[PDB]
Amino acid sequence: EWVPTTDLGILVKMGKINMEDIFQYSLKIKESGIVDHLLKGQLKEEVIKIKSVQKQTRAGQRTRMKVVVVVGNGAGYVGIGTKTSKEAATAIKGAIERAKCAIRPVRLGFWGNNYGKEHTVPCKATGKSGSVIMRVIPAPKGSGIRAGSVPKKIFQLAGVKDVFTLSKGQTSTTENFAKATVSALDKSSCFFVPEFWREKEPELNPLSRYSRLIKEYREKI
Amino acid sequence: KDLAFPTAEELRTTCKRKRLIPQNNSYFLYLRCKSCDIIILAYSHSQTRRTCPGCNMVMLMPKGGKARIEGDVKIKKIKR
Amino acid sequence: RVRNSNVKRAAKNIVEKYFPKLDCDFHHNKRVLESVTEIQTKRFKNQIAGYVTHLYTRVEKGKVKKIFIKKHEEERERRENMIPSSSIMDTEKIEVDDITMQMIKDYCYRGNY
Amino acid sequence: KEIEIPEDFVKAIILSNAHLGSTTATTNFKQYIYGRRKNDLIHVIDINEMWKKLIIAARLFVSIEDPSSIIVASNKKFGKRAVLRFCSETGATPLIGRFIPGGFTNQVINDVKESRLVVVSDTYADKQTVMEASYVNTPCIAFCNSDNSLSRVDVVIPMNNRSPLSIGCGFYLFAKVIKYIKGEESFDVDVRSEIELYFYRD
Amino acid sequence: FEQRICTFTGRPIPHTDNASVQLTFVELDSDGRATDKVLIYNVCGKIRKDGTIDEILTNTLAQ
Amino acid sequence: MNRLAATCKAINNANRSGKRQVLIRFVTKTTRKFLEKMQVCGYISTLTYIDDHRQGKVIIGLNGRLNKCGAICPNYCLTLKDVEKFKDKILPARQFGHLILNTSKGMIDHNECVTMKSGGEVLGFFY
Amino acid sequence: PVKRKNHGRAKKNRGHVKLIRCDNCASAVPKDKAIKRFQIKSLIEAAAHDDVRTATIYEEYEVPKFFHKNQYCVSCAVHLKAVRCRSAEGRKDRSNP
RNA sequence: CCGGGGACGUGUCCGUUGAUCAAGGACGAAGGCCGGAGGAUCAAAGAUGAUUAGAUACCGUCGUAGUUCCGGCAGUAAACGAUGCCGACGGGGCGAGGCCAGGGGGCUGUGUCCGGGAGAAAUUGGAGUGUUUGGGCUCUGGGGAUAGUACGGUCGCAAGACAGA
Ligand SMILES: [Mg+2]
Ligand SMILES: [Mg+2]
Ligand SMILES: [Mg+2]
Ligand SMILES: [Mg+2]
Ligand SMILES: [Mg+2]
Ligand SMILES: [Mg+2]
Ligand SMILES: [Zn+2]
Ligand SMILES: [Zn+2]
Repeated sequence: EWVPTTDLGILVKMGKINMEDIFQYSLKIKESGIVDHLLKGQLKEEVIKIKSVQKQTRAGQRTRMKVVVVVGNGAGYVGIGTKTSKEAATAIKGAIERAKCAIRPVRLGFWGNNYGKEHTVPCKATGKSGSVIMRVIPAPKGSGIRAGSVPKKIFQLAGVKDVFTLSKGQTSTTENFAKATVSALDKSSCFFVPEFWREKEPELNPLSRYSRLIKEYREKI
Repeated sequence: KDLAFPTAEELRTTCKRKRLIPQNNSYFLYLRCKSCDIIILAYSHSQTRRTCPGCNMVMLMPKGGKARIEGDVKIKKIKR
Repeated sequence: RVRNSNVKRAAKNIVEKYFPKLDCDFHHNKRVLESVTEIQTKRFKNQIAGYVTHLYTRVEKGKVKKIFIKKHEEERERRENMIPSSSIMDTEKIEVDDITMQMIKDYCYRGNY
Repeated sequence: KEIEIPEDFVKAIILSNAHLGSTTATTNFKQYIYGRRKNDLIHVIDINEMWKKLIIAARLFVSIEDPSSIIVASNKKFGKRAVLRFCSETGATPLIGRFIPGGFTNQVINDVKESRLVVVSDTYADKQTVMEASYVNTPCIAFCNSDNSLSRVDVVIPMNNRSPLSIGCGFYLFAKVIKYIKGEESFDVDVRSEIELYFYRD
Repeated sequence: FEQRICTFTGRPIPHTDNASVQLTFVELDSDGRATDKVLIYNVCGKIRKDGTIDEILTNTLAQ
Repeated sequence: MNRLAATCKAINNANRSGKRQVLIRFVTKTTRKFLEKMQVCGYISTLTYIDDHRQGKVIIGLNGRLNKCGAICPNYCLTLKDVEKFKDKILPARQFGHLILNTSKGMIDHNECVTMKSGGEVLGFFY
Repeated sequence: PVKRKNHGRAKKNRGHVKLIRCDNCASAVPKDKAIKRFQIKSLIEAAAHDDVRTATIYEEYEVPKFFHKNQYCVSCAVHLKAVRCRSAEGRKDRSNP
């Protein structure tokens, strides 16, 4: 069992907030056990790259393994995190909880028309990490994920099914090539389209809406 | 702050060409010599000496911008 | 010699928890320390009880900004309650400089340069 | 309508030298300036603009359900009792001295509560808190001087913080409007005895 | 999926922005007391760090 | 410079800066109908020309729903079957966006030239 | 990379600054790049000032100052320690103490 | 003395006369070359005295070309901001420019500091407004080395230069 020290996980353990309305009001997920509680069924961890970094000290090269991992549900949510540690299995479970803290929603869209369920990225966007430019392009249905091996693993966990991609720069740098491809999905999802031109009246955010309700849960313990 | 309606405070600060409508800082005027009954007329940013013809004194001398007026002269702007 | 954090953080806790039972003389200050703690080796008692006296000398002057003692804020709040010579009564026909009065021309009183 | 300043309250801020603003003003501050003293080269702050930013700050303060969630901070020792007399009165959590960085982000430390608002005495003196608040989606009211920076500050209260009485007057008046917003106490406060607790006397 | 439109810019608030702040303001009575209803305000990240969030919120709440 | 491309860049600078009005120091005949076409799709709210007997002045109110406006120089001769390929380059998605052609029916949108059976010269875009 | 924003010298909006000779090395350094230390000290050193009071003809004699502009090239200025070893962020200091 | 120059100021004139450039032309530090004049200092070359394992160098001394001027050639530099020109737009602060205004002002130069944006990063008011990629125009680059070398060409008294595998 996990004890939700964070205030948002208090409302998550109480089931006050769904997954989709965390990112509605832009509340930072401090603790990783929030989203594994919400996505207890579907959450797949997939290791992108294990590589070993070194610093030369006085005696010998201090070598440590640096892993970069991607987590995601079946469709809609994806995150990436990286941790470097002395032994790789310590680094992976540290990277996974960092990825779970950094899950972002990916809005999917329709390529041409609104029939069926959504399958592709909604707009054309570009994620740019250091010197790696990944550009996602909406693809018609059945086209599949047209990408390299590392973005396709992110694209599978993000739940897109048809995408055309373009890359520039040093895509062998796979931490940058993974950080760019989620940044495109980050940017294509919050592209401001005429479907969302409709102004909604703003709503009170749930952590200050349930601001009375959280303090008794600490007073219970 | 509205760009289509610039306040009268900001218009005199900004450049004459950079206003919403290009507005002159110059004008014309009348110079009144005391020994002399006529009123010689001249430009504000004048580039020529102006002297009252009879009872000959020098009214304004040209300068870098506005012409500086010499001696005892009453000036009146001319706008209408 | 220089004490370490195993001694200093210890001796900080002794003077903080048990201040009134202490005194400036070291041998009495050690005699409380066997009575009130459990420290195994007799040299390391003298390491701690020595620095307790080096603390209790400067906490008698009240110099340390960290530790906090129940007697030392109730004496402080007597010092805090100054018999107030607030200048709101001491200033009569307030001299405000030439441009400072002009900003208060809507609702004004006590006009002086 | 607009709430009018008491002659009692405006009596305080002139001898607080809160309108004695600073020698320099930024273009973000010029709307808070009626004029500047041509003698001392000191910008004199608008009191009417100062008072209405106080009531917006009071409006923003009470809007949270619990005032104890609000973590008010002051780096300097001038406002040590100005925040101590504040939090006994308003029922908020005080932060005095050096704000330990990571105080809102690092979850290994649980000294205070997760903030839903912070208000600081000075963005120059508490640049660490106003940055750390922006990492956790937390609003920031600030008392801000004429020379001071105002980035990552939601509500600027244009007032001086370089006098010992000045933040003592400002934290007093911000406590005065708060219970006036709740209707807990009107302006019938008799400042003869109250504001001196906020004052820094030593 | 829905994203918060910032009130002052009119732009959507960017994806997972920490500087983005929820702003709550109670409506004010005629005598100056608090009321139960609340103005709810959405603020983009970059307009805070520019420092331009102050002067816009002055004129919006002056209305 | 090019007065259309200078107009589109100066709009984008004010748009990215969250400004609500942009004063542009010049109007032409082609950027008048470009901003009026930008208005009817709701991308810009308040449009006011100013006749100062020189180049011109237009003050564009920024609606907040303009991602980017641009100008395509040189104005490529495009047939009917090419503008469907050209809109795929320029616009982000098929569901929205406006590619503007200077065809014989008028300065019109890429959706309309499909309807009006027109080609013409590509001027710019917005979305 | 570019180590200094001014490239070591104070030359801006010039093409050419005339060279001067180093006071220690006789190197040809431009007047802008050259380290210049204007020293104004007394002619008689301060140890001997009591001995000149006993020896002056004049009541209230003021010992004259010595005026010299030491102009050093870069190589000898660090060797004569006219310029102090500073950090990379310490390089951007410009004020004298 | 003759000549030039930009900025500012202006109800002065003309009215699109413009921007950028193959070709072409002019200028172009130092060193160099030619003819003439001159020659104090310094000083390639050269000569020495030392240093050194050696020392054709660094150090000392001397010394010619040269450094200087006039007429010409040459046409190169880390000729650098290692950043083409023109144009639109874009944050604050501080400075010691010039002109104007007299209302912490405007134009135009010029540095600087902090941010924004950009960038592989150093950094950067352009190296920003770039995959949401299109302002015009000119030039250049396409892994290293061969090599800025050879051949052919043009220019030069020559040195060599341009160009260029
Ligand atoms: Mg040069
Ligand atoms: Mg020469
Ligand atoms: Mg020569
Ligand atoms: Mg000769
Ligand atoms: Mg010699
Ligand atoms: Mg040849
Ligand atoms: Zn006369
Ligand atoms: Zn030297």
